[PDB]
Amino acid sequence: SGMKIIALRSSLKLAARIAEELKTEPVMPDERRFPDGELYLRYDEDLTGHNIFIIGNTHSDAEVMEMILTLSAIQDYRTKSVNIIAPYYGYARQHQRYKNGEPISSQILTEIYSSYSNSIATVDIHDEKTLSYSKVKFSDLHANDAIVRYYKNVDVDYVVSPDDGGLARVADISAKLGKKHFFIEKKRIDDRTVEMKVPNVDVNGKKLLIVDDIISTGGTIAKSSGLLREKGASKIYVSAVHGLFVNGSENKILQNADEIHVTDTVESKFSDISVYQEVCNYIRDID
Amino acid sequence: MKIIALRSSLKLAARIAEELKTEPVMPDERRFPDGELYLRYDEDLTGHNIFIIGNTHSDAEVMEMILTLSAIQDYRTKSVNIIAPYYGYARQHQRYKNGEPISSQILTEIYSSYSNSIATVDIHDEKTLSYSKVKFSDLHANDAIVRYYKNVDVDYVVSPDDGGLARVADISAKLGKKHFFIEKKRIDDRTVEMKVPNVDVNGKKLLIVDDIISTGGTIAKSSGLLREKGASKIYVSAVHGLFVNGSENKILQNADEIHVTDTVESKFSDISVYQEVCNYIRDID
Ligand SMILES: Nc1ncnc2c1ncn2[C@@H]1O[C@H](COP(=O)(O)OP(=O)(O)O)[C@@H](O)[C@H]1O
Ligand SMILES: Nc1ncnc2c1ncn2[C@@H]1O[C@H](COP(=O)(O)OP(=O)(O)O)[C@@H](O)[C@H]1O
Ligand SMILES: [Mg+2]
Ligand SMILES: [Mg+2]
Repeated sequence: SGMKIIALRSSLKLAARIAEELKTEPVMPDERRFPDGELYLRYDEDLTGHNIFIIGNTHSDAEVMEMILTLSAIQDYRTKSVNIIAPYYGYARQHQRYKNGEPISSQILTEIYSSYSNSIATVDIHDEKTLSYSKVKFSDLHANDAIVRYYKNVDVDYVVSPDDGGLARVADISAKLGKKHFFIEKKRIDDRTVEMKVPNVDVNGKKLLIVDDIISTGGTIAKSSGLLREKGASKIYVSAVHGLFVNGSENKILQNADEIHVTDTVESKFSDISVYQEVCNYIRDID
Repeated sequence: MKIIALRSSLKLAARIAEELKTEPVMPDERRFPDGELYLRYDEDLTGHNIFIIGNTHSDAEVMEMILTLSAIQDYRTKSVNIIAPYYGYARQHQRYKNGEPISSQILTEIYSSYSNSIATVDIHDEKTLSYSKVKFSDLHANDAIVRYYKNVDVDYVVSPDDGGLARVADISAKLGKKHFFIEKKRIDDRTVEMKVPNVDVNGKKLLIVDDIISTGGTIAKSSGLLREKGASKIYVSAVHGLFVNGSENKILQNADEIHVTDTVESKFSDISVYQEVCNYIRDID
């Protein structure tokens, strides 16, 4: 049952929490950039005979290179298995072609990762279609219980999804909190703009928890937050699994919301909700 | 045929397209707000032999190549052929220590999974060709370097290391000149040690040729030792001129002129390899 938890640069915080829970020490590569900007890494730890769990996100160019080179480096050891855990899975928003001649980015990248591993897992992937681009079992873990635990003793009247894709998540979270829920219809206009239709639910004087998978520009949370505030909401909590927080996102959100709490899949000052338990449960099931 | 020009290779790709009597294709390209890469090919690639021209050494170059390999799947093409004038990660072609990646191996496996052929110019070590599932050709800049220097007054062609000896033996012979090589030991990313053979270069004009200039450490050290030995003039050439910060200065302190190819575009790209690449393409279609 020997396991090694590899912590890539993007995921030191979550990887450390996972390793601690599992009573093991995180393995980090010796790593640097050559002068020409190529990536170097090395695993001095003897990975022979162990189930290997590589923890790293896959959205930035550097994250991808670190994952790919890690997948080569560990071939130097006769490992028992190689299991990719990408807490935030990059390119999950480009899961099909929207115009002729576009890449299906999550397809080619998933095919690559699955060619070099025995399993892949992520937390709350943007669209499940991508899971079906993998030749190995690609598991979609869920932050639901961690979010419930954070809000167990927080006063909330409704849990709200900003889109129809998030209906199941919020039905589950509200169920577990003994609260009501509804979802908003969303249409994305461009990288930074969305349009919404909010159902005729009376939220006057009500405390709301909005939950989504990703916060990038904050356009989605900002729009839902603003429209709900217009409707008289008294307090709005915002949570998302993956907090990227680019392009003045924090300000856009807090213009109409009160607090932001995301998980540690992407490490930021808002990472108050750890998904370590969910990832450990998965690891124990494999190891 | 369709010639696709990735961002790293616009100049060489244009010269290639011109020679092959076609107009180059460039993707619409942008970064999403979260830094993810977007690209799109609007030109109908259906039924054509596709030649993707782009280097493969920086993170973005690799991502542009991988995403292009997905994007062109939207068209029913006749063939897909990668031409990476400078092939990234060719210096990590084996494991020097336990637990290192064979970077050139996994990347080559990836590229050869989505193409019918790969080519590069003067790969750093030929072992990497064997990592490919498909025909992987190694093109050569030798004749283009010879053409450039054919009427230049040179006494010796010099290789800074054992690896570049075959190249300089070929270039010198073609130029009717003598040659020798220096033995080199790399100390770290920026430092090498060399032993120059007992060759009389006092008042001699020298052409140093290597495959890659990165930091310029290798050229600087060789140039300096040869200058100490009385060399009167030193030309520096390389196939792939990366010239990372400081390299230009380090080299010009001991050398008189730098001339590299257009595999990597810079102000020193005076020697083009478009002919060699076009010759290769014509064999493919
Ligand atoms: N990382 C990204 N950031 C923003 N938009 C992206 C990203 N990747 C792909 N897209 C684009 O998002 C659009 C699809 O979004 P859509 O499914 O309409 O809304 P949602 O954002 O709810 O998934 C497509 O035009 C696609 O190219
Ligand atoms: N892009 C790169 N830049 C610098 N050094 C690299 C690069 N890729 C690999 N290396 C390292 O170069 C070393 C091998 O160099 P070596 O073959 O001894 O000398 P050289 O290649 O400079 O003639 C190995 O330690 C390898 O890790
Ligand atoms: Mg979508
Ligand atoms: Mg070498």
